[PDB]
Amino acid sequence: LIARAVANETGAFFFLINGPEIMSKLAGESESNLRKAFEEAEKNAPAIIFIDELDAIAPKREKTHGEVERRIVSQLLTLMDGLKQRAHVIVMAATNRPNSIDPALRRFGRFDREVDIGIPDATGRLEILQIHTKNMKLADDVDLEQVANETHGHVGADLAALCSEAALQAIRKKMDLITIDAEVMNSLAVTMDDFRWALSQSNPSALRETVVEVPQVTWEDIGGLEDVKRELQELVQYPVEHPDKFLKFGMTPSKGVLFYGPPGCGKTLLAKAIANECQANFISIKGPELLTMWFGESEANVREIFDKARQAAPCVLFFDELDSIAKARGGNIGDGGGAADRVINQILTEMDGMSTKKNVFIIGATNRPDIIDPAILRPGRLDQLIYIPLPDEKSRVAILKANLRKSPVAKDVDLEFLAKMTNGFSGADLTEICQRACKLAIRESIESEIRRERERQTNPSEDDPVPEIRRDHFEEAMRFARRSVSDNDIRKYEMFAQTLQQSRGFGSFRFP
Amino acid sequence: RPNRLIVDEAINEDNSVVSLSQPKMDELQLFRGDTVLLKGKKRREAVCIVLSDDTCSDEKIRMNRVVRNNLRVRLGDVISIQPCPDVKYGKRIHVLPIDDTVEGITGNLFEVYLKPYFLEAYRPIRKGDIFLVRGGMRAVEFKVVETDPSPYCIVAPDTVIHCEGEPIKREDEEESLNEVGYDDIGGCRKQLAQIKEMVELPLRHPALFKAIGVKPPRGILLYGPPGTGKTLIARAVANETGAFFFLINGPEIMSKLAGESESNLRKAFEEAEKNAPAIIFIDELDAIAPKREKTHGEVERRIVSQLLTLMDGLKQRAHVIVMAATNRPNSIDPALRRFGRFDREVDIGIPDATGRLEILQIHTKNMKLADDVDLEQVANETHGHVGADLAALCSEAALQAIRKKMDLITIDAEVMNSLAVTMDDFRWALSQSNPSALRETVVEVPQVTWEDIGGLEDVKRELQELVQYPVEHPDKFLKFGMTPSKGVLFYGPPGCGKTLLAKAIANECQANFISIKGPELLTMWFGESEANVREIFDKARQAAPCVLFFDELDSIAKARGGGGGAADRVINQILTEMDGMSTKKNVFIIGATNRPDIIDPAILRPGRLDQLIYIPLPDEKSRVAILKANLRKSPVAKDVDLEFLAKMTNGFSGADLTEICQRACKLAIRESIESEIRRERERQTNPSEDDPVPEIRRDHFEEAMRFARRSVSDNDIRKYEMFAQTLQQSRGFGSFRFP
Repeated sequence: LIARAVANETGAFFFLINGPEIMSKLAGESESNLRKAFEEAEKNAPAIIFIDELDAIAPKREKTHGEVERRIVSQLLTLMDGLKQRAHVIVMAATNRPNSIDPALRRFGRFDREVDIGIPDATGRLEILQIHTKNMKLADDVDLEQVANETHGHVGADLAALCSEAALQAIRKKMDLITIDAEVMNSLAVTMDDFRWALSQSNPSALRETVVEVPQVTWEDIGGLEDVKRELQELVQYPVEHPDKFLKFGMTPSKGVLFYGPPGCGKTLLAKAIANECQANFISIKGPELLTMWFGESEANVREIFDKARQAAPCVLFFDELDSIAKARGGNIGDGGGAADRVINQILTEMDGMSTKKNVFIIGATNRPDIIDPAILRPGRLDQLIYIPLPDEKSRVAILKANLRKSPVAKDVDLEFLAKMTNGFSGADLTEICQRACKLAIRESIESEIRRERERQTNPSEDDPVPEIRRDHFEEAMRFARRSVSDNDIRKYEMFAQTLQQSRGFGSFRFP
Repeated sequence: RPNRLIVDEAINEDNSVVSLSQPKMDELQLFRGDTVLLKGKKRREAVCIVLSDDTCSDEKIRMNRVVRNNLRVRLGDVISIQPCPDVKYGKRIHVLPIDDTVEGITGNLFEVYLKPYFLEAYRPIRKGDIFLVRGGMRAVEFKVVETDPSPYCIVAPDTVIHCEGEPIKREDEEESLNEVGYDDIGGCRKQLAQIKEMVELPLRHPALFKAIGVKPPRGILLYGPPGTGKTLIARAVANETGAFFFLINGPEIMSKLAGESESNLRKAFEEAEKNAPAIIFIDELDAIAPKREKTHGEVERRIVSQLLTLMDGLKQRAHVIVMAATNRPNSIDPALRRFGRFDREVDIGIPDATGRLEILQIHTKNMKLADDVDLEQVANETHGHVGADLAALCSEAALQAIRKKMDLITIDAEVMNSLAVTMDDFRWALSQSNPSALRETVVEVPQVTWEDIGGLEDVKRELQELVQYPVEHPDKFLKFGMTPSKGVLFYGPPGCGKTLLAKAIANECQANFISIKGPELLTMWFGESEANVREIFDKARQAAPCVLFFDELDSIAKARGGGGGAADRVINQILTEMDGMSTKKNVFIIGATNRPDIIDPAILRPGRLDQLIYIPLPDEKSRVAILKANLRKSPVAKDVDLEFLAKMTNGFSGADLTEICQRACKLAIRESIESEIRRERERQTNPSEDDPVPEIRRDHFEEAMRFARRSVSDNDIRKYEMFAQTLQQSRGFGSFRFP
């Protein structure tokens, strides 16, 4: 669609080469078809030759077993090289991944410009839904924003299928009741019922794909930590907002930072917030992914990750648990080996090879800064160490408000008081309290609905019993509230930070 | 016009019964037994008895395939329903067999087929109607070429029921009942409904879809173990929708010479194009287009590319749906699963006990089974049987009966009808079964209920809140803006009903239940096949709503010692799959572990098995319920006081109570066998009855309690209680009151 739209809007002649179609033809006929396509593009220049499923024609040389396949790949390379004489003919080609095709095609003069379409974000999904529902008559009930937010893992073909499924659900509903009359279609409409049913029946095709998008988190979602906000700004926003200042003062922007602190205190929230403030893409590498690379010895994939971060820049590449592999080896005492491991070694290799001009910022997070490999805290690496402590009262209030944003909460509740009485609670604990309150409210609502329906059953002869989460709901939820971070863990983190700070003497330094 | 009604699938198998929804006969003013002359296409009339039912929709009329065919209508069509009081009885009806259906049956065809039909059953018969009599083990079609009070008559004992020989030739516009239909398919009612909803609109209303201008389903990939009748499903869908059916056989295509295979594929797609709307079924798709790695020759890749090209070119073909059969989604080239290709998918899977019973009824439909057989018992005992396996089992039972008859003794139909299969034959066939899907993962709604495990009311409430509420009240969760919990972790002494609890909660929500035992996790760990975890979750995703149960999450931790950390490859993959699990899908993860201490902490984080539920040893009421459930299928003397037995079994796990019940049952069996041996020995020594032990007596339970052991020591209970108390003590802040 992108290639055809570009050709149509620029007025260029569009020629489509389907890889499977080329490979379907007998030996020699594939070469003839490729040559004829390129000749036709030459004749109608300016032209765009779009090769769909390029990996079908020219996969990795290992995947090309037959001699005719290699001959076809060589013919494609020859045509790409001969483009030099072919006046203003551009060849676009679709592929699943850059490594899916023969590397010889990615050389200069051949497919050298590359664009990663990737997966649409919530805004992108909303745009796609609006495009595919343009003709569709939709009831005022449907808000495509909610569908876009809920359609994670969809690519656009998935969204088109979802819209078609909703339309067909509506048509099925209105078909048994009733060449076909367009008045029925105008009357026909789709509601959130149809769209939610389609969402339930939809099978996203890009759930495994890495998410690369600007996070919707903001500094308000995590109050307090103003000093951490300032440090993150200086380390991410300034190099991208004011490269001129860094050039003038001749400083190299820091490549990354390492968050350390109690679990579930908002390190991920902080990384997403700083990515959002700079409107930079955010890539999250969770601890399970690092452990998957370590167990499977797939540390090569680390390179791919960084490529992704390089491809979508400026970026905040976030490693949720850098100590995950260290813990998996024992961590506190570990095995007989040292702190170095294959996956973290590859991370260091990629960080060293990162061009600072690309504005890709690495943020590591760890609840065990002691067991992190020291080689990653060196200059030119995650040199800065930032302590993310347990949220303070203002931070707790902000976290509670952020959690209770999609939940209708009675004005009677004093979130300020609740935050006041939750000293020592991590953000995870506050989220647990809010979820418990929502659980109690939902249970009360369902029980009241059951009682009402039973009353109707016993008496054939309506308002929401509980439309909001009430003061009593939170009071009950606080009974199950627990502090996941004990005072001993806080002491450990405070001792680590104090050890780091004590070495920072020489503060009584003054020029003469 | 009230007479307009939509044809629908029948429940009752009678060929002259049309069911109607309860609020509709009154509107049309019927009498639950009145003769109604339904009108269909081609100016076809069929007179039938109108029954009543609840499941039927107000505007829907349930019709069996025979009445549908003689009315020249299909499911979803519109027919005119109106009473036919002028249905007076008749004197002579000239029925005649169809040539095809009696091609090899010799006999009277009356007192065997036409007599049991119409006997004590006043079936209204219209001239030209074709009715099916399923007797012996054939299904004979009989066409009424003449009735004395034409066109409609009622068969009565005072009727000639005249018939002759010379079977007539089936006319062009007659769809032989031997053709596959939805009634010929069992064990995939859910998947069959999915496929029907997918393909009915594009096929039943092609031009309406074209003017519609919305994307139709192009490729439907039915996977599941072989023998589940996927070809049967496709053929039935094509027949019931009137769509042209073209069968492409993978091996047949690959057998042809290079180029001839391409020509065959192209010609198949062209033929489907011509006779649109059409269904192209590609049986054994993996044969044509396996994983590219499996494909070696140039011709193989060329034929795969040709198939992809045809699938992509479907866009210009008039309402042609391509269905393909495969063992697993990964068995075929990934390029086939792209959009514009086999993007729609259905997992037929192995049938469940209900599905197995449906299949057995379908395959024994013609069989003149003895009254002794209860197909429910066979369906319950045929675990691991695909539809093909059950067909083979029914065939083997019939062959056993035929062999016995031949030993007692082109063939007379009377003895064939007399020939009856008994539960002895079915059990013999079950012994010589060799099911083909014993190792396939079982995905079904468990039959366990909360009654099988009494007590644990708080655990019942938690499980309900965590599983039933999100699937039964999504609106509430949306309103309150809560994300349903992804899963829970049961912990407690072994054999205390954790599996029972998971199965019970799955049953209450009528959700599929997938059990992953500790040996499976250890197999993935030892073989380093943790990738299989993904497949498991995929399966669970395919069967949503589902309760994915991990019986021993600590199995790998135990296998490692219970020097490294708690992380391991298999549990790491479980974490990865759980994180990538969309909460919109109602897949609920339940983990069970006798050793919560050695469980990887990463699994207990929010967004994972965050809730920890302690399943203690059964209390007295739970013990009574466990004893009752264990002995449900065992004849137990009324003298036994299960309440007293539960009272005296404090500290016993559910496994211990099951052991006691099994010990008593085995003692009773031993006593029965010894008494029978003694009785036959006496008969031999004194040739010269009643069951010596018809039930498990109280003495048997008293003897069994001698060997009764407490599998869970007080120290283990202390450990679990200490764990629970450590969890609880952290949950302070109870004295929190808003100002």
